[PDB]
Amino acid sequence: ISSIDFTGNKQLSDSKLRAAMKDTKQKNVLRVFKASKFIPEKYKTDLEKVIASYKEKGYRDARIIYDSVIYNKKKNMLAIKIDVEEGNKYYFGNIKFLGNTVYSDQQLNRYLGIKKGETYNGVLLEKRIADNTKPDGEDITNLYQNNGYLFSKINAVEVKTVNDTIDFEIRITEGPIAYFNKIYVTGNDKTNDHVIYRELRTKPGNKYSKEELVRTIREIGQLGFFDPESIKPEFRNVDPAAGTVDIEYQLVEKGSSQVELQGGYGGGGFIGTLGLSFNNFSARKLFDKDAYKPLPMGDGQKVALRLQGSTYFQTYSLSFSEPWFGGKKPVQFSSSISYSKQFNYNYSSRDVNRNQSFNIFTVQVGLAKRLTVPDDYFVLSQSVSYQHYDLNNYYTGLFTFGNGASRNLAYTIGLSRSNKGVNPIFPTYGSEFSISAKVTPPYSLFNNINYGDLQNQKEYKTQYTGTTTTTGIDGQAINPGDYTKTETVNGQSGTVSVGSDYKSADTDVGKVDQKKYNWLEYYKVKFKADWYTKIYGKLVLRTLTEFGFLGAYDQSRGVVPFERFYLGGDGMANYSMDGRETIQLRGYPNNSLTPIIEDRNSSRYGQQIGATIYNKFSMELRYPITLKSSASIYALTFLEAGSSYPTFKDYNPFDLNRSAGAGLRVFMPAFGLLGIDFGYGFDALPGSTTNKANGWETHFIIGF
Amino acid sequence: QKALKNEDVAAKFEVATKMYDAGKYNKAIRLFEQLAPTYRGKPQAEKLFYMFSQSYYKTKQYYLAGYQFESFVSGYPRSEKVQEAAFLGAYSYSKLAPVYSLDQADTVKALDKLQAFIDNYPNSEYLAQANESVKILNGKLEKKAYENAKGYNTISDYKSALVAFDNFIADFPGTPLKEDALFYKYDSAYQLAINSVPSKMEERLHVAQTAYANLMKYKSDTKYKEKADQMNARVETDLQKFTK
Repeated sequence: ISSIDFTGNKQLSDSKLRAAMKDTKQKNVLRVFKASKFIPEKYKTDLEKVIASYKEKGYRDARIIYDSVIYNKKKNMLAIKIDVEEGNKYYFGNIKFLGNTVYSDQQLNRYLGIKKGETYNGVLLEKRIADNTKPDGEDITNLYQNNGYLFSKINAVEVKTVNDTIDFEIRITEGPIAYFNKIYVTGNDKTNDHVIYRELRTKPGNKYSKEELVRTIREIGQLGFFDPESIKPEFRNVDPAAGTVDIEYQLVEKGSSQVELQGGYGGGGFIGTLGLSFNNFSARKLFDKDAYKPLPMGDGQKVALRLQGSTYFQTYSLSFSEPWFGGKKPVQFSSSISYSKQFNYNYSSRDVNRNQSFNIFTVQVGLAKRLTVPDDYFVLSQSVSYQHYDLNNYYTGLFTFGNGASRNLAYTIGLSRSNKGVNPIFPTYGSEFSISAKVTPPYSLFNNINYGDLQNQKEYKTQYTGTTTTTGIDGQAINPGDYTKTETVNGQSGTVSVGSDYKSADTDVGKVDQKKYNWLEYYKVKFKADWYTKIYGKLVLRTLTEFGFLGAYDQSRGVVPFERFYLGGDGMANYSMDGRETIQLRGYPNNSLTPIIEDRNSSRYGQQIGATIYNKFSMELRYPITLKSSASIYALTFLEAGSSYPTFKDYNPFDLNRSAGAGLRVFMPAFGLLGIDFGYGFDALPGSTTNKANGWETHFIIGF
Repeated sequence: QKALKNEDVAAKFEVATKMYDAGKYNKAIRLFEQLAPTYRGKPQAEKLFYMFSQSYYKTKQYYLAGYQFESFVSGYPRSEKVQEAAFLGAYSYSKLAPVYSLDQADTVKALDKLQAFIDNYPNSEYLAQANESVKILNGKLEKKAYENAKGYNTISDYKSALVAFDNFIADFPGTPLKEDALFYKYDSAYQLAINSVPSKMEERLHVAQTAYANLMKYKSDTKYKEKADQMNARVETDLQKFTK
């Protein structure tokens, strides 16, 4: 409805003047003309916004005099006549502070952010004095009540008004300082009192700090035993004479059990998990009939039963975590026991062979400590792990002991620094540096076994334990319990006995490899570096520089066939699921760039062995899109390159199979971080007939 | 179970009484629930709504026992055994108090109810047991505060322990845990007075010195005499060096 009729707009231009009102617009060519019609309350609040914009430009004398509506009896629109008196420009002047002893005048003037000659804006002064909209803002009330001056009152008054300039005075009443004297918690019906008290940043004897109160509220909410909307401090026994404030945290319990569904699709298949976890277990009341109602409740110990799965492996795991070991220092203790069954699988060409399978039994114990003051934000994690590998018809890759077993005893030490500020879901700055080293005991230096000459011993050269003297390729029936050697003739193969001439026989590569890898000996190094930077106003660039290394103390023993790096696909797999490290590149199918045996004459060609050395570099640009609360949808682009190799003997870290793509992330309060990604792989999968390049791949990810 | 389907009130009361005498309190509970609004006011309503309570008490449904006993005492004010009902209700509510580490919001209610029973009818054979229950509940309340104060001497917040014990020795005046509080405040004072910056040593060493004098004044033959004496010797052998 054409309803402008602005009589008197000498300074405020018509365009932004109209734009000032949000709801009651006019007739135009927009989306059904912005639904322009008459709404009483919307019209009045729009008019108030007109006056507000006029004052924001710096006119307090602004007013509306004649607002009117005429309805067109012939053409059916409403014309609105608006009459505005503008007034005179106004300047801030001589903002003096009276009643300050703890802060000097210069500091308060710096904090207020108002200088001489700036146009009047009353909302600006009120916001800089007391920040109603945000509780964490940098206002003068917050600076006074963040050092323990709770009983402070600051009011703005006007003393002089001359030559269209204001004279402002701030009356500051300080009062006695504030000290915490009695802090207690009330409302814990199933969580013990010592769990809550040791994670509170408000402590008796300190001075009052509202910023400490907000932080401890957030910490209590993020603990996981209380609903974030129930924590409500209540200042009690506030005494303005002796300076004591007694705070009472009112808490309401929420729940312990929780089901997780981390994993993802993406052409390979479900690589996901399923976990039933109680976050409030108590291992000291496991034999208490009364307390055992949904399994014992109490301290903050977390016990989780997880089933991780895929089309080729099934892993059942039990985990127990104590976030405070010994009761004195925050040393998280994590223990885990898991059993996994996996089958042979060629990631480059989907194929599950169910007659070649092997099992893993793992027991792990670890302590993670927040090491104190070599700068904060550092975590040191140590762990001891024992793993048993039981093979079953596993003649694949570099394995030759298809029916044997392997043992793994490892100690892993890692340092992690995390600044990553400020929003936990969309960083603007910070860095995440993780360095980890896993070592097994150096068996080679101690035991008196020479692995270089292990193949020239009578105990490992085709003994022929078979007791039947049936026949041989050389026309001689093999004498039972005699050394043999394969000697092909014409087109068919065969074996011929040699008697007591083991010096010329065939080495049993299976037995030699079994002795080599009966107790795994190796060292592994991992390196991850995120370097969140800031460009423009919405662009966020993330770098993900990575490294990896696996080696053997005795080069004669060889790099261990287990615990190897596998590049390709998304990174939803872990080391808990299998003995694999599942490097992440989003332009190729899962784990498909792992090097293969490029020996055509070998009976196994496309089988994947693993990579010992890998480097990955990823640059990603992000736009917040709809960064809000209860929903954090945003978009991200990729440019990644990864290079892997099974032997660090002729490595060229200049191949770097490239991947480019873009996608989106969506986050929900309970659904978890969901995501859809698309990517094009510029390079060929290893061991493919035509070069070509892998096409677009869906990358649905969960975690419911 | 025959009376469960039948609707003869006299027969239901008879079978309920037989089970109550025989000790089948659980089924008696079901039958009395069947008759709970359906038998009120009718004769034999003093034996009714009273075995419904004691059956609860013997089957260990303590909250229901308290509710029914409070209803029985609020009703039938001239009952012959109103005193027994009041004491039993108070005691049944008292048995519901949680451990000292949880919210003692039911402990205060139990103490209020038992104090009410002690103020009204201030003479009986149940007065001693009620007093003992009041004492043990107050002990639970005291132990909560003592453990919350000691929870700072463990996580190594020594000053907070020092200002959280000084409002325990004065909030609960007569307590058997006062000796422990004094010792574990002297320990905090010492531990915060030896690992201290050179500029702030003497003041905290004097704060520890006054705590040692407090501990060995209240009880000369304290249970921690050896450990306290070694600590005092260290305090003196460090304060003597700074003496000018």
